Amino acid sequence: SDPLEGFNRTMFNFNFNVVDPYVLRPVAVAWRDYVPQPARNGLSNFTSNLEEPAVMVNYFLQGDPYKGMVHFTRFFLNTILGMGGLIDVAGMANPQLQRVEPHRFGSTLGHYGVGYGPYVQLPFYGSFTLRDEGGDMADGLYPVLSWLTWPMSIGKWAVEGIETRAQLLDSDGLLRQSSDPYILMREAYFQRHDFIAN
Amino acid sequence: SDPLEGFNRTMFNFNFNVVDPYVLRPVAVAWRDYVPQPARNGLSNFTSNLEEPAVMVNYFLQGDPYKGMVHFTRFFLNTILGMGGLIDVAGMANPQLQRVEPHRFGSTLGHYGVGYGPYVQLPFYGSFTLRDEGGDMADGLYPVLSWLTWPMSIGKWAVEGIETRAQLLDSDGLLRQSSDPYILMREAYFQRHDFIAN
Amino acid sequence: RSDPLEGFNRTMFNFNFNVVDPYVLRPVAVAWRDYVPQPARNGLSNFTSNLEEPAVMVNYFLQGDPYKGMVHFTRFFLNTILGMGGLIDVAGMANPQLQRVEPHRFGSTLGHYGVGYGPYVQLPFYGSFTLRDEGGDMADGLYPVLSWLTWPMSIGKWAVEGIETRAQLLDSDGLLRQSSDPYILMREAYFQRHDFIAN
Amino acid sequence: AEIYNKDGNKVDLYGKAVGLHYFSKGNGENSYGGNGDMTYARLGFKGETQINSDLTGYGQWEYNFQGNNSEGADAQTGNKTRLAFAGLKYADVGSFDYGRNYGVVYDALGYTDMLPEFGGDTAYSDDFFVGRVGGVATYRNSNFFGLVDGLNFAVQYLGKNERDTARRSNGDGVGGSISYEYEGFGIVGAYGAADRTNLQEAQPLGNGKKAEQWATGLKYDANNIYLAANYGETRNATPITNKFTNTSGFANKTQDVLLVAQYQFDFGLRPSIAYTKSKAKDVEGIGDVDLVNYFEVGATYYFNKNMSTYVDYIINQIDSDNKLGVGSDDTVAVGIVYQF
Amino acid sequence: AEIYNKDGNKVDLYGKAVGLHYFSKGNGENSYGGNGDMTYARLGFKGETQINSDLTGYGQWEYNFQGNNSEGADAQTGNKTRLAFAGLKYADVGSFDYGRNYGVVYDALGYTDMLPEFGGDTAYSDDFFVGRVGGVATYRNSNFFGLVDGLNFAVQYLGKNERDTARRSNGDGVGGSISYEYEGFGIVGAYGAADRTNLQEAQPLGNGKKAEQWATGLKYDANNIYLAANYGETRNATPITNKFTNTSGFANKTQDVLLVAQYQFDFGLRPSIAYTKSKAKDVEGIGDVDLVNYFEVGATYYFNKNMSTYVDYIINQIDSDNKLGVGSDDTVAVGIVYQF
Amino acid sequence: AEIYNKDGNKVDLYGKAVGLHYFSKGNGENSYGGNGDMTYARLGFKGETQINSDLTGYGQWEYNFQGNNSEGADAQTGNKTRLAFAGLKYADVGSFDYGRNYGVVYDALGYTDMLPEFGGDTAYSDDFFVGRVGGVATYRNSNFFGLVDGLNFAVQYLGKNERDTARRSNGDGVGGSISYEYEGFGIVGAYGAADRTNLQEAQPLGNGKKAEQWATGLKYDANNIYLAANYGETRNATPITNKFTNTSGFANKTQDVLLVAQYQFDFGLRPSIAYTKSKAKDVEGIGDVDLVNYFEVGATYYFNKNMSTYVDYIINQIDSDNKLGVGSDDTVAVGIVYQF
Ligand SMILES: N[C@H]1[C@H](OC[C@H]2O[C@H](OP(=O)(O)O)[C@H](N)[C@H](O)[C@@H]2O)O[C@H](CO[C@]2(C(=O)O)C[C@@H](O[C@]3(C(=O)O)C[C@@H](O)[C@@H](O)[C@@H]([C@H](O)CO)O3)[C@@H](O)[C@@H]([C@H](O)CO)O2)[C@@H](OP(=O)(O)O)[C@@H]1O
Ligand SMILES: CCCCCCCCOCCOCCOCCOCCO
Ligand SMILES: CCCCCCCCOCCOCCOCCOCCO
Ligand SMILES: [Ca+2]
Ligand SMILES: [Ca+2]
Ligand SMILES: [Ca+2]
Repeated sequence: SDPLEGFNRTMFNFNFNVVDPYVLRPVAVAWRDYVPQPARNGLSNFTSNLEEPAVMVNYFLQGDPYKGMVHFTRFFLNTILGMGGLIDVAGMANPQLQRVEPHRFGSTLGHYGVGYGPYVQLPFYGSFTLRDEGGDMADGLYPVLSWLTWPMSIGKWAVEGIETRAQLLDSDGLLRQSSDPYILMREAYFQRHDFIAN
Repeated sequence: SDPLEGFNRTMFNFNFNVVDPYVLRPVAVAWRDYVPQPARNGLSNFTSNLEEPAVMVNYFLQGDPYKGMVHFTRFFLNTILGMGGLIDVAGMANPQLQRVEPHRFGSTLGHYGVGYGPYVQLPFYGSFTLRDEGGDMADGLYPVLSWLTWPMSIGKWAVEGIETRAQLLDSDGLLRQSSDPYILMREAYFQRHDFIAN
Repeated sequence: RSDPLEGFNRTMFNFNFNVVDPYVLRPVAVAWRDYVPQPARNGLSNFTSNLEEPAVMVNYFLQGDPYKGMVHFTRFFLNTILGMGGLIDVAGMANPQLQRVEPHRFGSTLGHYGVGYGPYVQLPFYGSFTLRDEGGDMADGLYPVLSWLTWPMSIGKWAVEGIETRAQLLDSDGLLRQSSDPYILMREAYFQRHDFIAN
Repeated sequence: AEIYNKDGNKVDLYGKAVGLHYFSKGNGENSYGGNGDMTYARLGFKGETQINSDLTGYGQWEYNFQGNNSEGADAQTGNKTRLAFAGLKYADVGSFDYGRNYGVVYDALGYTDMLPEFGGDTAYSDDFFVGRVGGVATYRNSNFFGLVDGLNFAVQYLGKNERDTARRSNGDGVGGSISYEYEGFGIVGAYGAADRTNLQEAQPLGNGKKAEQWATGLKYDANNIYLAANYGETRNATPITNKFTNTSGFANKTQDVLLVAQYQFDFGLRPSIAYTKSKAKDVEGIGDVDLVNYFEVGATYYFNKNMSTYVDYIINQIDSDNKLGVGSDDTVAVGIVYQF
Repeated sequence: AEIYNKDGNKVDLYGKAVGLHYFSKGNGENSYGGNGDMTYARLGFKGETQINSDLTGYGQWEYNFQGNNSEGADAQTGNKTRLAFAGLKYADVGSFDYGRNYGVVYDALGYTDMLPEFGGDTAYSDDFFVGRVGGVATYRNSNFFGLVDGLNFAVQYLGKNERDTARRSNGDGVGGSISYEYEGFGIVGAYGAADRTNLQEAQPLGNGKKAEQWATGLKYDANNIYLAANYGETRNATPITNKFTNTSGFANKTQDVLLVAQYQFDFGLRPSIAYTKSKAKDVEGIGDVDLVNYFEVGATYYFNKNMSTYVDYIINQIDSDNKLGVGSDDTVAVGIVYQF
Repeated sequence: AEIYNKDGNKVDLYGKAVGLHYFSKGNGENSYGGNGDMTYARLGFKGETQINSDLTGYGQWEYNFQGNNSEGADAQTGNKTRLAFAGLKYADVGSFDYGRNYGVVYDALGYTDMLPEFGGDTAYSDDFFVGRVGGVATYRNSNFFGLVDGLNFAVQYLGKNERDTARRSNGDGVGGSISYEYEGFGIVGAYGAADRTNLQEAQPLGNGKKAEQWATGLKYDANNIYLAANYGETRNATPITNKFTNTSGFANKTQDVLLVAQYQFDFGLRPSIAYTKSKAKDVEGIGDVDLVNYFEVGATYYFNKNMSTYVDYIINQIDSDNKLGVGSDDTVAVGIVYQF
């Protein structure tokens, strides 16, 4: 149940349109255009490294130290050997060490069963819930994520986003060819964010 | 010719029948019972080592430098490498170096033809002749055997004796089932001490 | 071609061929092959041929085949340093393309740019001589190695090199006595070798 | 790497090239382990010749080349020979080897010497019986002459090395150790005592005729787990140094604890945590005083039997005002290790 | 010589024994290279472990034993560890190795470092980025992540080594190189910059906070011919020494040229000719001054891949009155070299 | 141990680990050979390349690591390079090798250098032509160019080493040796002479322009028996030292005798006996004086080609008041040796 749903639709029309066709989509063109693959997955190598301690922290917080100690190794091997996180040495090493989606403090809240309260949808941010977006901000209370300055964090948010936007530049049809484009967006946020807390 | 047979028999009756069954034989059981095997042959390893230089001396004195240099190697390897005599390395090394009976100055005396004088038979000692028992004590006039104290020597003598007695815990029948245990006894000393004299 | 001092050269060839060869050279060239051992003999011929090598290198460069010249440089390098001052032919035990050959000295370079021998002459005790080569060769005593030998040293080099070729030829004697004209055969063999060297 | 095996003689030639680097606050003068590049390399041979059915002959030599030096005046800094001995193994009645070899009390301290870069703080080199040492005859015997499986004993004589520095000297000494290992658990106990040289007597710190050190240990090595404890006492043996008066010598008594816990993951990472505290007693002019005190959290990652990479983080507890001047700062190390 | 290859790990153990001898005028104090016996030997291992399709691990250690020393007091003179590093080579995303290794500006200077005995005068050991040096992390990547064949880049961080001599010390630095090779030609460019240590500041010669070296090179290596030119400038890095005042330190600026032309004949001989001029600028109390200046003609003869022999003749152009005292006389070297 | 043999190059990498220990009265200061741990290890290669039918190329390097040092201040005491040379063997006309190698008058002294640990007293290292020495070009030839079997000569040039100590320095010298071996017998003769350096001229002991050493030797090596004699004289070469005045230098003349007799038993033991007397004549301010004088009895027992163990006992005849202070007490050694 979505209590603030009327606001979220007005801002989704803002995000899906006016701000997507006139700004985002041109930038996502020049990204896949002028940026080479070594740069992109090397940048995704380097941005994922910085969540590893927060993933390690929260896997311990959830109670599977095996998962957490794998991500300590990810960070360990990548930052030391693989060029400050740029090269994924903890991945070429063992099959069991491959990169996965982040489990941050939002998942730890959910693994202990916390309602999201309301779902909301903010201009320029997109999908947001009190529990996850925000509960995710809790990992800036301890190393790596606490080391980032306000200029640093907004760049990480922007470059990771451009990459996700450029990879999906052509699956647009699954959303253009659905009777209901918004509600699969709202439910695809709850698709991803509910498996992560399991 | 056994001139003191009347004394020597009176003393063999002394040894064979009062000091063997009531002292030695129980000691040799508790020896073979409670003392482990590595201990026992390690002690016979250690006491024969102390005669080895005296054997090497006398093989030279008799004119066999090969035997002497065989016995030098015995003492050398055993004391230096093989743990002060406890271990028989000059034996695990070459078959030509395996342990043999001691050749002391008693053997040298007879090897040039001297004679035992009379045979005698001492309580607690057993067989004794001037030439070998005693003539052997000349080898306590030069190193190794000169380094033993009178208590060391009576213990070496007693540790060796208890060991030879414990090996024979079942050959007793071979001596109870003979008409003259004494003449088998007296004849066994001249048996060994004349092979030793070659 | 034309032999202008032929009367002199023949008079001296009769000198060399019939009194200084049979009464001096030929006995000594015997005692050489008799009493000198083979390692000694080809060791000395190793060592005297060694000293011409830098001048051969100088002159192959002067003629324009740096490949040959560097081959003779190596001969000198490997032999002098490694192989014991020239006594041992290591630059030859090493590569076939490095084996000893006839010397090209300053007589050869002169001819390689085409200057006549002038007249042929035949000196007593020297034998064949032309201004261009015997003598024109002496210009290589104006610069390294050969410039280092004294008057006693160099005539000894000429003498040991000579006795060896004579002792190597101790049985080809018939091939020169049994020709109607030994002189024109020896003289034409001088222009034979010295013309091959200028190729 | 076994590079030779012909006619009953095998020659193992081994080595490693360890890229090491320490990080400490400042220039690391007051730190646990120092600051900067600590790269080194090792090279050794292990020899082994089958003489016949009973006798086997062995010999070992192991050396330490440093790679944090320049090629200049200091080129040999810290280059040293760690081991060099030869010996004989008799069928069942043990093994005897004389040379530069480990002291007998290392038989106990090895339990707690498992850390990626640090630890093993009480096993000082050239310090009688606890670390490597010269002129040591060692007799060892495993499984008690074939009679008791799991039971090993060792006994060793230490001949006097009268060197130039008292740090590196000893008189004549003797010592032994025993261990029983039974299904993954392990007990061990060792003791040595040795005459002190005249020059060790004349040191400002430490006073006494004989040095002695003993140590004990529990361990549990099984099912990818490692637990290990050591306790030990030394009299006049642990070398110490007063950084304030610039005197040195030996602590007159020390009481030492080491705990290790490491777990080996199947994917390659072997984290470890440890505790170490070496307390000195009755130090001249000081009294009780801490020589060592830390928690370590660290990890070795294993790529395979030839390559590894680790981080060793020391949380130092020695105080800012340690009266002996012991450094008080943290140190963290990172290593990459090729070995063959 | 690959002396082990078992379980995806090959261990090359290599070495050489070079019988060397220099010839220079007099006692050779005024020489380019000195006078007398120069015999030395080398010994090293290169390691290599196949972890899987992508990761391979390596390790190398190389030492230099001198044989022109006595067996007495001076035995270790000039003995040194030349290399000690470990690393990881990733499929296409490059290679990363930490230890004692070559500086990145050698990526250019090697081009003209081809002479039999001399040359490479600007590749000083323990001099920031132009030669071997302790504590360097090096990342290199060939054929640009598989995308551009012939194009290689490398980038390197220099950990500060604060040693006892200003000659051998450096602050923290970073640096890189790029090279393109296309059908026998080779162009290259390398540049490094680094903080100087405090002690390098207190030296009579040389003054400034940051030291930097850069060098470039054209080369043509094809058809048995070798041409190589290097040009390079250094600020605060080239060590110098005024033999008159017995002061030393660092040149304030240098401009470096190196030329090599060599040819390989099919019968075995490889002649070479070279020109080198390293001119120093802005020297205290001196001004401009030549550090290096020569024509070199030399030649190596190759018996096979295991035995060789060379002669290297330096025609020295340094003046009889080089204001810094650089020796001016000629030197020639002769070597025989067995290597395995 | 031949650890490589591929493409006409075989690489023998060998070494040993010798657990040694000496025994002498007191602290062994006044003794023949010392007291305490003497453990050492060696490590070397011999290389050998088949160039073709005639040419063989070789190179050898051999080092001595000590194991009786601590891992501290004295770690490299006594580490040295014993040999390092390269050379060429031509078909039938001999061998030429330049480097650090044995002097030519060792060709004679080798006859009597067979003892288990001692002996070989007159073959001083770094002493012109007897024992090892730096910067020597050596030509050797066996069986006289293939023409006379058993007859070998060698001739050697000594390149000048002007070092920091007079003891370890030499001028230029030439020297040669000849030996005939025929059916177990061996006759040998060696002689070399060389300029003394200016620094050797200035020593309180020893005076003269040129140094010369010669030695001759009889031997009989056949039937598990070894007999050997050496006689030799030196002028201005045998190093001496007066421990009373703390001066040093060279003996003006020495007259040297060396006799060896040993037998090898089929069961492994090789007992030996020796006698040595090096008498110095005309020592400055002293006169005649014995430098060496003893009978030796010893034994090596051979377990196989890889393990061995010996005892070497010196009966020292040097007097209590040997004016140079040469020590007079007896010394005995015990060794266990693994070699590969
Ligand atoms: N690459 C030129 C080099 O420059 C670099 C650094 O500039 C920046 O440092 P900043 O001062 O702004 O903090 C920046 N950090 C960057 O990372 C670079 O590392 O400079 C020289 C010449 O610069 C001079 C000048 O105008 O001549 C001289 C400098 O001084 C000298 C000196 O003795 O005073 C001489 C040099 O031999 C050397 O010792 C330098 C040391 O590096 C001192 O740090 O000092 C200095 O006064 C600078 C000022 O800092 C300018 O802001 O100016 C230049 O050489 P060129 O031959 O003259 O062209 C380099 O090309
Ligand atoms: C028969 C076919 C090949 C022709 C033989 C050529 C021989 C060239 O090599 C022989 C060189 O050996 C000479 C040895 O001389 C002694 C050198 O050493 C002397 C020591 O100073
Ligand atoms: C290869 C095994 C050898 C190991 C033996 C080491 C033994 C060290 O102890 C030395 C024994 O000598 C001690 C002498 O005590 C001092 C005597 O000083 C005066 C000498 O007369
Ligand atoms: Ca005390
Ligand atoms: Ca400057
Ligand atoms: Ca004199």
